[PDB]
Amino acid sequence: SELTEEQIAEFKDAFVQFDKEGTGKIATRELGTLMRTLGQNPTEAELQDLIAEAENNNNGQLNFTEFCGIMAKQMRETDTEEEMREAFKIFDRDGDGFISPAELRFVMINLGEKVTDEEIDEMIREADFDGDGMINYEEFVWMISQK
Ligand SMILES: [Ca+2]
Ligand SMILES: [Ca+2]
Ligand SMILES: [Ca+2]
Repeated sequence: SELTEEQIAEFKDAFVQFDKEGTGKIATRELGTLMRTLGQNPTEAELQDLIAEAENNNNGQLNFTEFCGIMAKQMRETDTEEEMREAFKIFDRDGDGFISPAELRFVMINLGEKVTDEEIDEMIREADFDGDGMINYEEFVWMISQK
């Protein structure tokens, strides 16, 4: 995910709003209702996809990480360069200023995106034009913009 401070507290607030059980979780059936409560607006099919999935993958309750996770993929609708730089620091395991195939999978797995060293390697080559096997704030911004 890559939500700012205000954004995080925004959906996080609307998240606790639908948690009377005190389980820090929100019913997947209330997901669509929560979206309406938020500036979001997922397509009918979309809601039916994530809800049905979480219905047999999370019993009947959803987690902050679950909701946020989606909100993240949804927020991607904005290719703002700002949110990219922030994601650059988070992704880049090191402070050198570059990302390597190793660091790529390491992060993708942290977020929740299951990927192999093969598929991710190609993704790097796509954003890597200088051909060096490393990513810079520029090559990163581009590949994540399409994410
Ligand atoms: Ca709950
Ligand atoms: Ca690094
Ligand atoms: Ca490069």
